[PDB]
Amino acid sequence: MADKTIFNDHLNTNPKTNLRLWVAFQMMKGAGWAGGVFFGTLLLIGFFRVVGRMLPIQENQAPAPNITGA
Repeated sequence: MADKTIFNDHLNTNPKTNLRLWVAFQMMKGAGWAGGVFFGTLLLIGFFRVVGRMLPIQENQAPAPNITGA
């Protein structure tokens, strides 16, 4: 059912702007939440752990002696 913030596209009520503007509402915001929180973290750890897993090993000749802590 439509009624809240109802718009008008062509000649019908607004079945597109309704869901489409709602899907975009979280797609744009909701996408910046987990994207940066979840991915921003995964890339922060997965990237920090991989760099400290195949570089300080030879470059530092040490296995776990060196970690992220950044």
